[PDB]
Amino acid sequence: HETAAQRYSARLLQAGYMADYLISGGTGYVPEDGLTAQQLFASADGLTYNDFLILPGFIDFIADEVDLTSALTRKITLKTPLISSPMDTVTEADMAIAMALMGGIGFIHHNCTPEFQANEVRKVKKFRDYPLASKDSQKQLLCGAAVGTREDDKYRLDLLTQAGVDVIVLDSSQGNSVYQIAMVHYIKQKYPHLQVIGGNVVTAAQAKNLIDAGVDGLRVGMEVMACGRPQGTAVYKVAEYARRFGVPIIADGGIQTVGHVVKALALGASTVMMGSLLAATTEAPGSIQKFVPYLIAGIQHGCQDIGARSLSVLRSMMYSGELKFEKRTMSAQIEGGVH
Amino acid sequence: HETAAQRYSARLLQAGYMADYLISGGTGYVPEDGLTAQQLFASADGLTYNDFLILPGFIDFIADEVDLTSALTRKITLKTPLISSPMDTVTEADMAIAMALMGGIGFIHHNCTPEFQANEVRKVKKFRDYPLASKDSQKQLLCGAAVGTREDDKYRLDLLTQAGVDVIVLDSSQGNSVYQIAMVHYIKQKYPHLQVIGGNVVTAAQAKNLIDAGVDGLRVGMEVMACGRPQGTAVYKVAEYARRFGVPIIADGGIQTVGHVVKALALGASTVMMGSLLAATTEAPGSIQKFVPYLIAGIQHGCQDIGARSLSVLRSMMYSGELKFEKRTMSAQIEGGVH
Amino acid sequence: HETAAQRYSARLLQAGYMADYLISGGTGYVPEDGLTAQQLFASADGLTYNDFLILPGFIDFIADEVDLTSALTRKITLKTPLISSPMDTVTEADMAIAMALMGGIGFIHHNCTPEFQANEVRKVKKFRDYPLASKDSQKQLLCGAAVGTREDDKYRLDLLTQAGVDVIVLDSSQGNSVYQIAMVHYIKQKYPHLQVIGGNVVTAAQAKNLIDAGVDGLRVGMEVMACGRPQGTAVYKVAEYARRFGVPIIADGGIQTVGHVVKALALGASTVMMGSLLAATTEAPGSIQKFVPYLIAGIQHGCQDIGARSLSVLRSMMYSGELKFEKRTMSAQIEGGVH
Amino acid sequence: HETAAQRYSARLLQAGYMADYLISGGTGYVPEDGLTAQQLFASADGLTYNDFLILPGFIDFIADEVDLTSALTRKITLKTPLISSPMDTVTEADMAIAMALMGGIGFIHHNCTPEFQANEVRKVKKFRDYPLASKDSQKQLLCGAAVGTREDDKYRLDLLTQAGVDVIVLDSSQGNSVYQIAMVHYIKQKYPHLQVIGGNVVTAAQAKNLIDAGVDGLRVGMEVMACGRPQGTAVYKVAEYARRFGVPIIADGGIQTVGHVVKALALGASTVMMGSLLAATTEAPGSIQKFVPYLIAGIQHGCQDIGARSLSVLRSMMYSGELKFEKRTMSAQIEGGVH
Amino acid sequence: HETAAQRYSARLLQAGYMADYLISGGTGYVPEDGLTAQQLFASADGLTYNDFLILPGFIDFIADEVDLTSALTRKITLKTPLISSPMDTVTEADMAIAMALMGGIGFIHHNCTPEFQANEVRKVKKFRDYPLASKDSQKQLLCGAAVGTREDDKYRLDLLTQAGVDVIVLDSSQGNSVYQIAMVHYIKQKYPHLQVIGGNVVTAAQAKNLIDAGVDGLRVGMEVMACGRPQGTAVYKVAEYARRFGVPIIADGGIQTVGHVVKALALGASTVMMGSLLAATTEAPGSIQKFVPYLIAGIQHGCQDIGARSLSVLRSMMYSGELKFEKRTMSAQIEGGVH
Amino acid sequence: HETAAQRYSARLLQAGYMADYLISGGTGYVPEDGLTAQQLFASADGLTYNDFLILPGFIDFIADEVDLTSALTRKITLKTPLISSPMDTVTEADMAIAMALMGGIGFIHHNCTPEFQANEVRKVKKFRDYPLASKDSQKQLLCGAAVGTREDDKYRLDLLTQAGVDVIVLDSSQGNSVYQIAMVHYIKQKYPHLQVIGGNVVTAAQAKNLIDAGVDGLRVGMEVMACGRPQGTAVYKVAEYARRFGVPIIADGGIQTVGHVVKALALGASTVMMGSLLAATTEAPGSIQKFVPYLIAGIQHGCQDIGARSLSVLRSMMYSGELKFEKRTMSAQIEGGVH
Repeated sequence: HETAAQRYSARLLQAGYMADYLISGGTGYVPEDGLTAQQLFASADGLTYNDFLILPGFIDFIADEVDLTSALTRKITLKTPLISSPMDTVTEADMAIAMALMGGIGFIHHNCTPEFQANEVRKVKKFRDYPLASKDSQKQLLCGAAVGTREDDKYRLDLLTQAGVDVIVLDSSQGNSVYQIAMVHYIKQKYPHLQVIGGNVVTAAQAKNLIDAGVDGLRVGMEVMACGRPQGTAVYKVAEYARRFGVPIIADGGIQTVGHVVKALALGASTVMMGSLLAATTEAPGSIQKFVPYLIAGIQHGCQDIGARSLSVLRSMMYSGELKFEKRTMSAQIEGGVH
Repeated sequence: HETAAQRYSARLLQAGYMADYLISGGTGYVPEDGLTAQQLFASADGLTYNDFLILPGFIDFIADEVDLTSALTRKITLKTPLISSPMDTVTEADMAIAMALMGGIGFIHHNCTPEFQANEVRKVKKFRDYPLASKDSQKQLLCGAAVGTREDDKYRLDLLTQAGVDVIVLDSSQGNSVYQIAMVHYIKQKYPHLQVIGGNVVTAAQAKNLIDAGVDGLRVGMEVMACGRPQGTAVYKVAEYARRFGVPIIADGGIQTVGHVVKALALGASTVMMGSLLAATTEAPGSIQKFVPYLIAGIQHGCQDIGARSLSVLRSMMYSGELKFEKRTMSAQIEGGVH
Repeated sequence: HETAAQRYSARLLQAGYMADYLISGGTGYVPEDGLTAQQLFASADGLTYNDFLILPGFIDFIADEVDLTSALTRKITLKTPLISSPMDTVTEADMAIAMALMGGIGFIHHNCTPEFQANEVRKVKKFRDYPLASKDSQKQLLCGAAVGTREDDKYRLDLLTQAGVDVIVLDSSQGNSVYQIAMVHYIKQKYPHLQVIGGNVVTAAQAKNLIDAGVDGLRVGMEVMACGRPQGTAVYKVAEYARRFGVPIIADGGIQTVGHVVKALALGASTVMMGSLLAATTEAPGSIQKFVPYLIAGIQHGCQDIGARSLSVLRSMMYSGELKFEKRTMSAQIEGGVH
Repeated sequence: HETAAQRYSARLLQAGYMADYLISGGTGYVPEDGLTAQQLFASADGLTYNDFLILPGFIDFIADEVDLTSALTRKITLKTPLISSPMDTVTEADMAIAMALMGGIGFIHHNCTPEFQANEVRKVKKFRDYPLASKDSQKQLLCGAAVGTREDDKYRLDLLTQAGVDVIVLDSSQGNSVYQIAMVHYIKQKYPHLQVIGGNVVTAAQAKNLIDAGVDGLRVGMEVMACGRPQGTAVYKVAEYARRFGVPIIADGGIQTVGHVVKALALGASTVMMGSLLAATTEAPGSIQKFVPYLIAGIQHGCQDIGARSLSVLRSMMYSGELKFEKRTMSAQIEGGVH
Repeated sequence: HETAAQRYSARLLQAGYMADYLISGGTGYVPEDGLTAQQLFASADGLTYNDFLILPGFIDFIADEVDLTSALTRKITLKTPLISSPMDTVTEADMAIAMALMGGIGFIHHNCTPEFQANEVRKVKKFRDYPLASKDSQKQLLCGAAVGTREDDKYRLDLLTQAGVDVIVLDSSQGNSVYQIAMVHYIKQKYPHLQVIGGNVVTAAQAKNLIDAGVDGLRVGMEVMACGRPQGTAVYKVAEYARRFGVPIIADGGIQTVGHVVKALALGASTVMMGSLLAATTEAPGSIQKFVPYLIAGIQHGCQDIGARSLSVLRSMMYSGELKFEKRTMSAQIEGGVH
Repeated sequence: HETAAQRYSARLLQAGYMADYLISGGTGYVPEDGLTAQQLFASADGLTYNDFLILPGFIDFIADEVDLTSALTRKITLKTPLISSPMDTVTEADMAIAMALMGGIGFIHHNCTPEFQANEVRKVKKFRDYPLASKDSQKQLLCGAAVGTREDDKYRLDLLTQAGVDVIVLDSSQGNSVYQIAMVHYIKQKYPHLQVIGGNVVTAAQAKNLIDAGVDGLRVGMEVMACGRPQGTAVYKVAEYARRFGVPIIADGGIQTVGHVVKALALGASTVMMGSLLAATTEAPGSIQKFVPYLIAGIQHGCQDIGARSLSVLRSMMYSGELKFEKRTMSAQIEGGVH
């Protein structure tokens, strides 16, 4: 990507404003200020999205020009980073249709008899004011489904395959298990065309065992539980590990505002799974058709303030140390407003 | 114990999925992530159970298979890590019977005349769904008693011995005293069969003076006081010291949820003393027969998410640096939910 | 400036109270205590004004003697460090007149048609019990105006120039942009007499691109948002960078009490922009004639307790390491009272 | 003082419980645990009494045996460390009498015409069930007075001297001034028998200039203010400096509970100034004859749990690194209860 | 592997020397002492083999029992970790025969015409008092060859293949190049049975680009060059990275004593390349038949003092933090003798 | 510049070896290893060229393709980074001619009468197998001269100007003085075409006062003087400061090997001043015509091992954190050979 110094110096040639080029080429000096993402997380304290800010960059573009295309899996790409969660309160076929037309995807839930989930998937597949639409090679909408890791889910998975599903999410609170790895190996052997998203993970050790099982995406996220992780740290650690293998990450939970979506995206999650913010809308079992454009314009203004032309540019600035972060103690969270 | 890498690589031989064994045997690489318990407490800030999480491991077993057996003293072992506190609001003979039948123990309180405590102990000793029962070599239920460190407690201790008590807890807010050490020396000389649990302690220096007096367990825990400690740090520091001598630790207080029971256990307590969660049940001066199965099933799901087959396996993963921890800033405690 | 040791030892000659002068001249020993401003901000945690205290110095002067003169820009200086913000709820001509008579300045807002702003500026320009008054070389009051970075603002800027405006603030939430830099270059070329204040900035990289565009002052300050900074850290970092070039800084927002005004001043802001504390007074679209003397007397008592004779002396003690700071954990913020 | 290892090992000879003496003499091995007071304050964060705990020691004595004698100045010593503050709401002659009879002292306030303060002082001076009574060489009660640092206070000081006052407190919010140093020099020249307590101070630099002026004690303590300090850090820093010169410290403010009194004493204050806890009692313009015995019994239980036989022993354990401290994060303050 | 605590506690059952097992299973306490390999290299200073010592362990076995088997590549394993370097001064066919019979391997040099190297390889391939012999599946000796990364080396590689070579080393001072990656891709495509060892590398970034090109081993090593690395740091950093992919490391250069062989092996090299210690022997263009038994017996006494039964056990103790290290300042190297 | 990841991934498209591009653009993962130049010098220890190594990169080009063009001043650029020092033992006109023909420059010494230096300058100015030749706008060779900061040097400077000198070096051991700043102001006012190189400096404060005087280059460098600096730290600190203003730096002294030239160049010196290595050659008062090509091929092989296509690309990789460094402890300096 073109760094802020390169973009500034290149556009300073557009009016009447040597040896500097011979000193260090395009790396034409910026004052050192703020932490890199590596320096922010190189400490014992686990961070949530409220504990840090992204520092503003250099703006050379209109916010409506910001590209939001992102990877869901190794083979599937969306035009918008927004996914509707596989919750029974959220995603059935009308919600999955709404999401796919907008350029996201929905994962249909599995608090269903197996034929009912297959019917809702079939209904999404058989469905010019939607430019961004999530469509397959046959121009049908993209559909996700949820599956458990019990034995009877091997039958549910066949019906979802006959319904023409594009991507499966393995639904578990702790995805790093013999049961889920046995399921990923089964799906890859029996359905070699089908994309699988692994479990829930919060550490790079969990992501390793699932990436080694041949999974294509990962879902990051985890009062009385004793296990878990702070969600900003979990998204950053799992994404930094999985990025070594070209596996995309889904940030799931801890998301309440546009600011949390821009932070999750900036930390390496390629897509964000809206859990409840969608619930309580016209489609769930406002209107999506009216509310996702609001989120999308929010993400584009966020990327514009950061000075990133694209979400892949944003993640490339984060891993290279160009994007800078600051930690907020509680009084700094209070003076912005959070609680 | 078999580490997560050893368990993963061993079970990966059960399907069709060299040189790696010659490079480093069974320790076949896990990504570095999270703090060890030594690294978590190697800082000035004292921690309570709310200030940290245990990071999830690798699951290769059913939660109902998890072994909860633990040491109360050098010679007494329970099938469940749960104890009823020696509070007058909590533990008389019917509470101690219900605890022992469930595979815990109760310590009968001493805010009563010496003959009344001896009568309640006699009642426990003389007493279908009970596989786990805490019984002595004569098949009678195990009973604990509380005793003070005044001179007249030397008479109370005789009556508790004639009633056939199995273990004594010396009940004091600051157990590191000439008065308590004189009492432990007296109990050991006069009753060489009787097991003693020392005081309250929160530092390894206090633990030394009582382990040197010949005590068989320690109780860990401590506005008008000025001195004390954060309970997560106190349990770890005293348990790491007492583990050098094979002395078990009881974690007492700061416990409110199943998550705090799993954390106290993971930090090196052998047993947890339910203080008030038992109060306001049918057995106290809900039902113990139904509530401690709920705690037990909760502890077993906690150990399953951690990837530990047993509580002694769990403590062995903690002292070896395999079990990993993350610190939570207040915002991260809030986004999980605590207050 | 004369350090506390130099002033103490000088005044100790005024009553009957060698070789120490030969040991180290006038720097005659003070105990080490507190952090320097560099040591306070040399950490990952971003601070607001609630997170720190200034430590008290040596008092050798009356508070009513403290000099409050400060720079607004490279060429404009005020007798009071206080500015009324360019908000539609705050600053029209009667507010700007009251501010200028009191020895501050007002920036008239621009949520109005270009002729209305030019009329309110003309009204300020055409207007012995005001010693402090902010006047130009023709003895007319000083007036500020706000302007955006759209193309049609090039016409508004002409009408504000015909009205005789003294300084322009470029009004943007993120001032580091091609659009704002193009505007500063336009103002400098077309109106070489006109002073310009740049945008909003919170990092030294932003301040660099605007100082390089030729700006005469900077405005520091920034839930949906994801971008931002803690205001104490932002004022310090941007002022430390701009101070290398002789460019003054305006602290804008995070200001609520006289204590926050003295802290913002002590960290390198040369002027503070009262945003809402002025709103809900007789001048806005109490009385400014009575309230800003209360602020002024409060700032003078603050500088007296700190032991600084002047605000330029105060900033010179801060950059030299003589002025000392202490960080407050939340409990210490509660010990003073803040929420 | 005899350390915990010396006390333990010596008392272990009193029942049937070489080479160790030849290895390390009287040092007997104690496990490393907790911070020293020097290590606790070796960080940027200023601490209140709520931010830390003292760790419990070894007990070999009854709490009723704990000695509370302490220095008020270089020449005056009390049998109890409690002082009534020089507030108009708190200390007139009947309050000062009750305090002196209980073994503290009262400082009479100066929101008085000079003759009225002199009359209340005269009334205290002219006044076996009080063993601890604070009396002078003529067996009259000790009385303190407050004085300001204006010119007309030189007349007030004469009347307080003719009334027979024992000790003067110079009443100012920022004691490190030419005005206060000129007053201390005047009192020492004109009344060479009279003991003076200096100002308010919170740094060792302020303490130096007043100790150099010839003051006999210091008062430590300090929303419109901007400058000040966290009270636990202020008491430790000023007491560590003043200890070098044999000057005692009064801790003033931040005191609410018996626990804050034991912490302020343990951090090196010689005396604590009860500010409002005395207000709203029968003596102020409960009963002091009943309330300060409750404070005294509380301080003695605090020292007993700490294992210190005397307040001078408590301070010697703190400066030698034997007394240990732990920092409380907010969640640990919550689990003990503070807000 | 069985840790020192597990082996000690297991063998303590073999003579007459509970609850400890319930406290932490087999991890029955060892004092903390020395750095882990991760903690040794977690610092800015790069180390040679002289700058550190391995700390001694627990001995439960005879040195003659220590297993020295190790991986050369993903598919080739030797019974001795010793290799003769591809230097013109060292390795022709009689040196390669002596090495292979002893259970090492020799790499024949390439500072000769292609037919001469092919003839020396053919001579090795056509050749019970050698138990350890390095033989292929047809019972011929194993032979290595060196090849460059020029175009004409594609012809040399064919003649070495017709001579029946088992493993190729790509000979370059800086192996991370388009030229070497193009060569590895060519060898893999044209000779899919042939094992390749990559270049020289000293950083994990170089190791990545060659492991991604499909290489089967790596060579680690690098007065007037400006590029390079300290060899102890280079062996550890590249081995920790390559261990993630099951790729073995050859340590090349800086090896002068048996102590340096045991250190290189302990830091994660699978094999060590004797460079000059073999030169000036009967085999080079002493006797290899007598000198490599001296090295082998020295490596076995080194592993015995470390307490490792095998070299794969040794590397597993290093990556798990059971093996401990200490750094040496120059005076500590002098008191052992190194110069 | 194209980073190693961008160059590797771009050339991996040139044979048959998506979604990774959507994760983070072109910055497609490299392992973390080695210090950045900022991290190397962010410690108290001052370094010379022997104390560190540059870690090797990725090679995609031939060494003979490496561009050595560099800035001498703001307006003068050489085709080779080599300068002959202004020493009487080194640089008179035949040495300055030899240097300029090779594409460096010589600075003629001034331990001679003003007319002799002017004659040697005139001789250089009046003078196709030299492609790299350093020539002016009139195709005459470039010549430097040395001048002092005494008053009579104002006459020497006129004769050097009439002789047609291109660049002046102000020759002083400590360049930060009123005498040198007065001289730079004089040269700029009287000869506005003439380029000046400032003194000697080793700190950014010295470089500031000379860069503010209007100097165009700087000379970095400084047995029993007690002032000075380690030359690696001095070159890095002065170059990092002067790079903010586009002022080139000359590394002078500490240079003995081609490895020291590549290190000085990599740390931000744009040119290196060969001091003695040139002395003892045919031109001084081997042959330059034969010895600088050797140095040039050495610098090109150094840049090739580093993976930098140009010296401006090399400095760009250094300031961006792509170029990595390791610190050699003294025994690692012995492992390579240095003494």
